[PDB]
Amino acid sequence: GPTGTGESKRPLMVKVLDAVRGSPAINVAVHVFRKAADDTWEPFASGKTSESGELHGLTTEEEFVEGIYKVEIDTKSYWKALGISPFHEHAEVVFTANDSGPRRYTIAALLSPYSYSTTAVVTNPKE
Amino acid sequence: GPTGTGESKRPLMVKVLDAVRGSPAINVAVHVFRKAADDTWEPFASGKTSESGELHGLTTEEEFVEGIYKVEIDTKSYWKALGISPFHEHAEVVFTANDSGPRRYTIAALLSPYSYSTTAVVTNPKE
Amino acid sequence: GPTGTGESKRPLMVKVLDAVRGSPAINVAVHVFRKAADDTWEPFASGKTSESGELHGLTTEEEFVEGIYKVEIDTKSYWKALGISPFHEHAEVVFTANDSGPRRYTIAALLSPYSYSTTAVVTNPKE
Amino acid sequence: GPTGTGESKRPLMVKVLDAVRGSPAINVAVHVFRKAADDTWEPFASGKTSESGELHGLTTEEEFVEGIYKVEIDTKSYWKALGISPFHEHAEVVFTANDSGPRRYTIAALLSPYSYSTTAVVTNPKE
Repeated sequence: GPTGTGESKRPLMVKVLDAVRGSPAINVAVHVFRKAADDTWEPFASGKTSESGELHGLTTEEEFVEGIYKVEIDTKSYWKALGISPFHEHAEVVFTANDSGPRRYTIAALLSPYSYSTTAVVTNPKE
Repeated sequence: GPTGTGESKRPLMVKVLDAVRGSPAINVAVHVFRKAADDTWEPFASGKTSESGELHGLTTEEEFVEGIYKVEIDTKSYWKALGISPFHEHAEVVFTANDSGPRRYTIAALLSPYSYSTTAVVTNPKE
Repeated sequence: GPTGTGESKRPLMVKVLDAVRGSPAINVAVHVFRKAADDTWEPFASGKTSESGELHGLTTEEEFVEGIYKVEIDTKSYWKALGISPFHEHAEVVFTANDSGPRRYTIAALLSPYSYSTTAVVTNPKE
Repeated sequence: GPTGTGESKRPLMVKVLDAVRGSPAINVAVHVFRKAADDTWEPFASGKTSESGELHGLTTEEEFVEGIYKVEIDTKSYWKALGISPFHEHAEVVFTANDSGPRRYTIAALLSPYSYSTTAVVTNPKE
């Protein structure tokens, strides 16, 4: 599908939710990293959540090879805008990708000033 | 052993945390019922959490027999008393207790106005 | 839209997820109740989760009046099929509806043998 | 007061629960780092949880100065050792500690192979 970047099949979607207001968390920054050979974190994709609190088309399946990826969520800047003070600096989700072939990754995240949970729903797409 | 009622070997404790403030949820009313033989819920025990967000002494080893129980946590009153309007009326935890001998049950509850999780920790008595 | 039942605008959707396998919880029973005048629970809508773990079209906006609704999730039968033993009998979500006009209700639920969280994302639909 | 290192007034405790078995997660390795002045993570403290799923004595009041800290919890090794293959490599909790005087921090973590939540409980010292 899309070359280099884009979403050739949409292999990764990040969905953020606000548990204090019961609404989707809009305009949250999401930075995604891939571990490099030197073993440090190399910038991979990034964006802000839409009106539905989702972020997709961060990457493409040709570009999304097996490796170790890190999803960072600027949760702190998010609360600061609502006048609340958070405890965390941000949230990270570190996972190895496509241990045995690609599939979709939906990284979910539920946020509160002092807590956040994160879940992954890995699904084998079809036609 | 502790007769009548009380907290014999502490077979049942409830613990509530506030995810918005990062503290124990205090003064949360908790009502516990046991499933009667006529499929109705009979009031079993009740209480309010301490400064620590804990509640022990709801029942006793002798009294805590096999059955189906429901811990109802009054999360609404709690949030309302803070100036927030939660989504849920309350949070229930229904389970079969002691089907294979007396166990000790720690019902943990983490609260957000629009979301809540409950985890159960079951342990074997030893002294 | 649809008369009586159906989904005139799709005011309530239940989404269930499996946190042990990282997959949507398929074929889970969901029974929804409305408190009646006598104050007991009157059967309102029901169904089983689709392949995506979602359930919608349970009700219609003309039928979904303000009231107290209860979403019961047969989580126990769900684990029993996977060979695991759960702690809970089921999960309930009790909430008052449309305090000030309708909007969509997505009741979410994340399940584990011994824990489950539930969140509501209430959104004002548009055109 | 407790010099060198230890657990002065217990300014930092980590607690891990297993959502699959309903017990405390035991033998979970935990590494704690402090953000160095050169933006790097310096190893601050480390440990493994007890039968109770707890870890105290990681640091001390004197040593636990203002700064940015990251509690890394090795959730992978834990699940792998059970015959499961988790989704995350580990779980991190990054936060600014003691920006307004010494507080006591209870980092709580609830684990599922495909999901995890972390709640923070901050309290004021009193004796």
